[PDB]
Amino acid sequence: MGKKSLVKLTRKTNPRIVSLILTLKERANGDSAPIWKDIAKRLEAPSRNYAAVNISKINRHTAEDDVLLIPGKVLGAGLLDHPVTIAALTFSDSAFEKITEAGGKCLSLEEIMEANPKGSGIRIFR
Amino acid sequence: MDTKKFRGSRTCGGGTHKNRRGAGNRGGRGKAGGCKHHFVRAMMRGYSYGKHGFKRPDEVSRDVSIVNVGELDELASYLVEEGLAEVKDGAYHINLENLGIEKVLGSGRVTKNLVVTSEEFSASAREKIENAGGSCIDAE
RNA sequence: AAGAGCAUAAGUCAGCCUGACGUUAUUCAGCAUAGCAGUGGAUGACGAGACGAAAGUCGGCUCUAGCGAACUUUUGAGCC
RNA sequence: UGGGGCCCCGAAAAUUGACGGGGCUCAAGUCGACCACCGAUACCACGGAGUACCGCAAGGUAAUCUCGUAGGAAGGCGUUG
RNA sequence: AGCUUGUAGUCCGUAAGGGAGACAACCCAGCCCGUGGUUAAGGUCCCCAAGUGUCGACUAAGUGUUAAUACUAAAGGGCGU
RNA sequence: CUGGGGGGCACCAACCUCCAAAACUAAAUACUCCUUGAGACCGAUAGCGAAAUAGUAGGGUGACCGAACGCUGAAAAGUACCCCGAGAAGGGAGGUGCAAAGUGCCUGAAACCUGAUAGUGAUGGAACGAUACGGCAUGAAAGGAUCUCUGGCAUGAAGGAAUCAUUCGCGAGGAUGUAGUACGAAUGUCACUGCCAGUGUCGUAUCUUACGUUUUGAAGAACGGGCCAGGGAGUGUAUCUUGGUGGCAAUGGCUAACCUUUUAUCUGGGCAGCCGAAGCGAAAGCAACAUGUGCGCAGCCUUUUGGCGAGGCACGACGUAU
RNA sequence: UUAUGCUAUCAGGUGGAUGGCUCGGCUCAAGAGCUUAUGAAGGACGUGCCAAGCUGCGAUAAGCCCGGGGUAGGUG
Ligand SMILES: [Mg+2]
Ligand SMILES: [Mg+2]
Ligand SMILES: [Mg+2]
Ligand SMILES: [Mg+2]
Ligand SMILES: [Mg+2]
Ligand SMILES: [Mg+2]
Repeated sequence: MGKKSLVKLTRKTNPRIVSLILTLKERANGDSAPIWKDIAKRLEAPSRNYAAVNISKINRHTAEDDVLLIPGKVLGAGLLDHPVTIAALTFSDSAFEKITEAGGKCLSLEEIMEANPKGSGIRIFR
Repeated sequence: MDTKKFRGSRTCGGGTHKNRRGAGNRGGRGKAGGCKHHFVRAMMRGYSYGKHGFKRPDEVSRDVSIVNVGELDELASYLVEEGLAEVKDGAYHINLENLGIEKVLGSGRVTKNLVVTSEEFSASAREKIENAGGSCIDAE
């Protein structure tokens, strides 16, 4: 975290993003898992180019009972067939309803980082 | 431009003070210089000279709205939930003129039983609809 | 014109012919490197032919000059 | 008689005057060598500032970072409300 | 022709500081601030810091005492040395 | 009237639709001489030309052009009486007032002018200064007191002798040993002293031919400025394109005019409409993959070598035009 | 006592900057909106005890009469 990452952090305004970035770097140092450092560097990118993932893509690529990190927002467009865990930064209301009806979960990045200390089997999507 | 960035610069980011005189430092006013000295820029912008084709009157022409069979199939449960469609004896009876669509295309898959009534049907849309056991009615 | 090419020939003569064909895609130079019309020249593709036992050659005259956008009128085939 | 080094004649311009000047003759000139010393912000050492990149921070690396016009970019000072 | 028009390298333009009498572009050097040290180009009779230095010869004309250089005279002759 | 007109080239037919060549008609709207209210407005070279004896003084035959000028104090309490003077001038003394603020009188800068103080000065060379060392003058406050001055001791990086001896060289001198020694920026420590920092001016040594601009090139015999104060130059509407940060998100996003305004805010409505969602083609018209294959970054698993592998890249297949 | 001068600071003159104040200006919003032959707007001249300009007024001339409000001073 040289002056470069400090500048990219200073641009942000939403407090939750800043707290996430700092805590992710701390947890990455704690567990020696590069997953959290990767997610931090992704969240620290330009806000114009974040990820917006539709339900169809998750249905296309994942399988039964996977765990998913989406540094962006999950949008509801398509049909979800099987249970999935999608810990993402934000959900739209239709996406939340579809994932709940399918039988999955919609837990934020804080909950996933607290529950799993190491990300032993997490799949990053974009 | 950032005026405070240039307090003490004199030229204010223009080079010599002999630039920024008027319209002759831009090559003319407007899109002026069509093909003498701005021809390459004229071709790259999308302002090439010429007239090509004709137009029909807007009285007679129409612009049809479209919906693919995949889209119509996927959101069928929501359609019957909103009371738009109908579910007598299982097969969905969906009428396209209440939604506001005048033609059904054929991109996508169809698995549910659909009884679709509308004005127009591409050949592949009809083929896909009837390969799933459904029926299509030319709504008149 | 100037330069380059050519000998069982790219030259001279005879026989038979009209490829001096319709349509179409790239790449090169004009315009090194490094944007820029139209337009030309090299490979090809589809459809028809000429000569020749066949292989092959033929998209004019051995290669590099002989030419011009938009708008407008006229002409050709079929359509909107 | 031929081949070389230095010098002389050939050689006259306009305000008074230009080896930088004084001056200099086994030289304070020319030719071939040599020794010692002087002389920069260059190079060496020490301390300090800034910058680039990395690191959670502490901090770490820089012989391979520190000139600058047209010009691009980043952070700050001031005036009135 | 310090002329005009090309080309390769490097410079001035936009380049401090040291030395050339002064010198846009010639030689050393590409430069954050302070202190000590040793050198480069160039110099060491006085102006002016450091040699009236060493060895072997030449010049008698104040010739010369002027790296490059837009700033420095030729053919010819001399029983001058 | 068994009539007439229209339906974006003329005529024919069907169908749809209307009755000109006469006339009137409130409300919703536009504007500001004028009245009221409000202000991220200007604050006396600004704001209207005019803080109005301002369209005035003044200028032009005329059409017409057109300035400068605000401020005593709480209260005039607006300087009694005396001397000088030709004096209804003015000066001195003496009063009023917290304070002369003494009449165009709040504060009272610079240019410019008069006097005084410090430095220097009638043998002397110039971009008016920077750096180091000295003379003279000052150094009350806001700056120092292990601070200023002078010395002793300990450690000391790069560098590093003198002197003497041996030896080499025609010689100027070199090499070895004395010696990486004595010293050496600085870092600590113990006594000693009352100055130092700073400011003005003059002298000595090195360096520098002002500043902006046009120029390949500026100290120029190229242009601009006598000096001082104040004023003085990237702004708004519409539209297109692209970044940093956000809201919502294919069951898409946003409303416009307007209504509720209870004074311009604000809360709640407002689905007309615009962009996105399907393209190709002049047009008629026709109308696509909701993953078939491979390479593989990040990340994860693992025998640390391989495996899975979102996004990325390369194919294959399909819609339409020719 | 070095004259004529040069540099810096101080005291005074001239001048009117800066600061503070401001019955003025400007912009927006809400209202209101015709008048004159029964002689208008505009102009010339006059009008005050001491009165030149502006303002008001018209030989009844900084003005006259009536009704209401207001109350002890008035003479732009
Ligand atoms: Mg610049
Ligand atoms: Mg350079
Ligand atoms: Mg120099
Ligand atoms: Mg004014
Ligand atoms: Mg220039
Ligand atoms: Mg000013």
